[PDB]
Amino acid sequence: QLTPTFYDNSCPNVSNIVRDTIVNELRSDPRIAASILRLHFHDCFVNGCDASILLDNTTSFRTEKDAFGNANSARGFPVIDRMKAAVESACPRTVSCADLLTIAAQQSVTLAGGPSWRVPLGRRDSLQAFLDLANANLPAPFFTLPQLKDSFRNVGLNRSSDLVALSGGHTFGKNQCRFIMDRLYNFSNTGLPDPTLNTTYLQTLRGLCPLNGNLSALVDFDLRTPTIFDNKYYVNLEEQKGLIQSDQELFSSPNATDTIPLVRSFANSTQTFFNAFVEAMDRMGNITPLTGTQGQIRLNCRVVNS
Ligand code: HEM
Ligand SMILES: [Ca+2]
Ligand SMILES: [Ca+2]
Repeated sequence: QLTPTFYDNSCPNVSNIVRDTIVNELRSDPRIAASILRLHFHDCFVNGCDASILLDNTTSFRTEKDAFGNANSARGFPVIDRMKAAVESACPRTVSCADLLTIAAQQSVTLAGGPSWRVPLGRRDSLQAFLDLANANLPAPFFTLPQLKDSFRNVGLNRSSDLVALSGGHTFGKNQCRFIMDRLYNFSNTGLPDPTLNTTYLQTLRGLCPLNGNLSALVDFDLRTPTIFDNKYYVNLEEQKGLIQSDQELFSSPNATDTIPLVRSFANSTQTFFNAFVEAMDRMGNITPLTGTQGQIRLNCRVVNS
């Protein structure tokens, strides 16, 4: 069983070391908090939160970093290396990369203005990476609501609250133009923009992502508060201003009878959202963890111990 007090004796300063690292990095890279939270999400959705995503290539298995959902998208790996080295210095061979990334995600959310809580700990590190599983399990921005629900249920999150609350991770961070081009110019081969995208916002996004323009150009997920972790993400959805298809579908999909009330509840109360986010975050962090003597306490998050 995972427990928040796992390192209270062996490494009481772990959370503070992680926090210090992120604070330092945020000065030169204001996007790092968002990037780190996403790394935890992509770790947990592939064989559970086992730091499998942090492993680099080997001749026996491919890295998840080359998965369609990670390649030229996932970032912040050097920052994780930095905090790992710092923690290893303070507490040698004690904190797993899986737990380190979980704490990093929570601290990132808190630093960006989100809720503060102690995450369950005790996870251990994988002995391999899963590229095929990552390609199959990570959801995509073009997924319909039923597909999004399927993707979450596939890894163990059955609740619509899990989906709606965790999607709130898009209250900050960046998104490449490539992922919304269809919504802006030719959605579902209709030759027209996605009708669920506010027409005023449509104009703005078209200006940032012109047809035949730089597809790697970055756009803010939350037009209200781009770098602050708050419930503004849901207020946007209510106004048809969700950035990607998967965001807006939570409010506009024909299958959103169960998600619409959740979107409204989170937009109406920061407390309601934050409570649900913590609840969902801990549920995601509890996905098929390796515990006890299973797996290892990786010394270098990029490679399995030898
Ligand atoms: C529900 C399905 C989801 C889909 C389809 C999805 C899709 C995406 C896409 C397309 C990007 C842009 C990547 C890029 O342009 O490089 C992204 C970024 C991001 N996502 Fe999600 N996401 C989902 C759920 C989540 C969840 C559950 C979290 C975390 C709790 C999360 C946190 C983030 C953050 C913070 C970023 C910004 C990262 C950065 O700026 O470096 N996402 N997501
Ligand atoms: Ca994983
Ligand atoms: Ca925000």
